[PDB]
Amino acid sequence: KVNPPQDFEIVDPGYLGYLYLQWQPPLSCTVEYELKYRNIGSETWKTIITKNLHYKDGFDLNKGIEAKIHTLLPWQCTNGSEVQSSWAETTYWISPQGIPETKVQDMDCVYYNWQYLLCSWKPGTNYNLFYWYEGLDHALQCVDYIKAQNIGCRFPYLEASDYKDFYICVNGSIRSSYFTFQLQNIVKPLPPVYLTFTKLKWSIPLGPIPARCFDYEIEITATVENETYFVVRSKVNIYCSDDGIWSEWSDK
Amino acid sequence: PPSTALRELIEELVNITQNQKAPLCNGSMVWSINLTAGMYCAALESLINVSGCSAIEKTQRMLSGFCPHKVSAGQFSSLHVRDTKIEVAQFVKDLLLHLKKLFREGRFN
Ligand SMILES: *[C@@H]1O[C@H](CO)[C@@H](O)[C@H](O)[C@H]1NC(C)=O
Ligand SMILES: [Ca+2]
Repeated sequence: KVNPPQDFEIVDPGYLGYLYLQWQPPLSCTVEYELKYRNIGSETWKTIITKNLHYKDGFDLNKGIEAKIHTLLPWQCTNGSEVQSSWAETTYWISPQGIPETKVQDMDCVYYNWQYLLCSWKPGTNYNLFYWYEGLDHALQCVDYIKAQNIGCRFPYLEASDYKDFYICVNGSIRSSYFTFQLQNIVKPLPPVYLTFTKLKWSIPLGPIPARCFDYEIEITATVENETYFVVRSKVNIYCSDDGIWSEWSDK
Repeated sequence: PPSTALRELIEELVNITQNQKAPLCNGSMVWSINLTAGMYCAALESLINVSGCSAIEKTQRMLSGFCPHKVSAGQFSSLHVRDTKIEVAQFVKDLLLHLKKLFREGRFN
């Protein structure tokens, strides 16, 4: 037999959804820990086995988190069968303040031309937006808001921000809203430019976006990944992102 | 072209990641890799251990050509970070994602 890990705890560094789970070795080769966890409301458990005394991941802070772990002994240790300990359990869940529906609504974001992030929402006193992603020492607040009270945010330059979880919390003073997504998936590019006839051509809009990352749509409707074969529209393709917004159409 | 290798590997990972009705590779666990330089090999050194899963046959074949050297199960040169295993279906989502990143960054090997 073996005992479960000690001090099983979920820690919030305050990164707006990025959480640590921690534990100390149990009492009494190499030792393993099987950690399961999930957001309460999910029917499936995220699973992992580690020799470390901690694990980290992004969670829905709108919801509660529950986790279970159990020491795991390899049969080399035993020199017999595989011994395992009982589940240790912990939970963590943001003390909800204010009455929900005091939580802001219609939250919408776009990463215009993979360059400038905009976030917008309707209310239900004033609102604040914070964000974070790995790299950042701590969660930052928006500077250039969009007033009308704050109902928007226009982000600074987000260096090294794509292809990793992006966290947002909308405080108030009441119920905070939490949002997570990855920038590459939320890009509305600029319409293609310099359309010419010669099979007809056109070229890449002005942006940081490479050409390989583009899918073109053409309503003269049709879809293509080359730039040849009138009006054309664009969108980031699935070699660069998972989802995407179509650019506006070009001129005839 | 030069990106063709990457292009088609990504397609594959996208396939077995939308086309996994039941848990991918019977929910088998594999060593997680540090997703950075010399990781094509780390990725193969990891998955190579999943024997009996055909759903990942292609993927592994494709990987072998990205990796200068041949890789055998139980062999860990490139895989230095070997202190955590994750389910295969997460491994490929994580891998898949990192690939898309390299593609966007125009990095093809
Ligand atoms: C709201 O959340 C931000 C980001 O987590 C935090 O820094 C701040 O302490 C909170 N502010 C209020 C007014 O609750
Ligand atoms: Ca995650």
